[PDB]
Amino acid sequence: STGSATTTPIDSLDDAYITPVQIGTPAQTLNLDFDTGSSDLWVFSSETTASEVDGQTIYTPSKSTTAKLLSGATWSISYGDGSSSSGDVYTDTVSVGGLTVTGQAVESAKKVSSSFTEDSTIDGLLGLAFSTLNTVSPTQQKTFFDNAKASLDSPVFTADLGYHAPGTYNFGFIDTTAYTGSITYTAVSTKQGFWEWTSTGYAVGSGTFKSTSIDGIADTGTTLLYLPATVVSAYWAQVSGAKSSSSVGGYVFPCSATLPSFTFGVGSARIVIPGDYIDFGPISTGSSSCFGGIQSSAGIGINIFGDVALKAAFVVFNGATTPTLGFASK
Ligand SMILES: Fc1ccc(-c2cn3ccnc3nn2)cc1F
Ligand SMILES: Fc1ccc(-c2cn3ccnc3nn2)cc1F
Repeated sequence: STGSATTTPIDSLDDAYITPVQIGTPAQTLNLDFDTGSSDLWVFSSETTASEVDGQTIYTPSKSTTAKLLSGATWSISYGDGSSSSGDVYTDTVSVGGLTVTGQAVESAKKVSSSFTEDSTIDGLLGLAFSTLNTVSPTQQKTFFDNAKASLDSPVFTADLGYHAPGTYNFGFIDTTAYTGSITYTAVSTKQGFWEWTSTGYAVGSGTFKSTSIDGIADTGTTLLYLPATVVSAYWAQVSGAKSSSSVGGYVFPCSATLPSFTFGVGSARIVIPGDYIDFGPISTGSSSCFGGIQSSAGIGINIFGDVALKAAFVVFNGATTPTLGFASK
């Protein structure tokens, strides 16, 4: 089997991406944030604290004939950006782009943090990291991908995020028309439950490539590119007037700037992030100071190849017995 779903930026700056997901019988379609950095499928629901729902589409398990309460199961997750949610668990039929899993744990939110409430466009998350991170207690649950894997034509999914445009998540097959050149595969460590790999270095603009190991995770659920402070300082040094702002919370640059590209290494291959990909617009409405899409990972504790990096590539999440990552230009 296979699945293919379009993923769509939630706004004009690609601050996140949503992908429609069918849950229950009859189908309840919710727009979920596909997150290779977490491992919980959770949704706004009829159980969510009413004051914490503001525009989101909710899952109502009582209206699904295939929904079943997973007795005694609860979940609670906190994300790196400070956001959180918690609730109870159902199993139900979940379909993504034609690919169907029965008995998928659908984690129903009873509580969500303000950032989720204030995001009317995101109805929940669909985690695509390794199931070892799943927070359901007392019985850990499998991700959508884990459940689907055996049935897929190939135990893979691919992320093809668009720049200011829709893209695609595929399950079970590699669309050889969706990238240029070849896919370069690189080793993955699952020891922290992430799609963790080691980049072979970087370049700023037309600069020389710096060969250096950068361990990090491929995370569709993180918007920006977070890299070591050395690397990040070298990037923003090439932008006149760019500086790190403690008050804003990262590197900002004059909105009048033309940003240089940023290249990262995958083995001997190179993915080039165009400068435009690195502009996340005014820090506040009307400001001439813009927020940078490359930021320091110092204080996060891990380097994160988020959407800014991933959207420059066709990315293969190979869930074979020994997982790997593949990157191609496109
Ligand atoms: F510079 C940034 C711009 C947008 C986001 C951002 C992250 N999100 C996660 C779900 N919805 C989100 N919306 N926005 C983060 C940045 F650090
Ligand atoms: F602004 C931030 C953006 C991302 C993370 C963050 C940490 N993570 C650990 C594994 N997955 C993660 N995803 N995200 C933290 C931030 F403070």
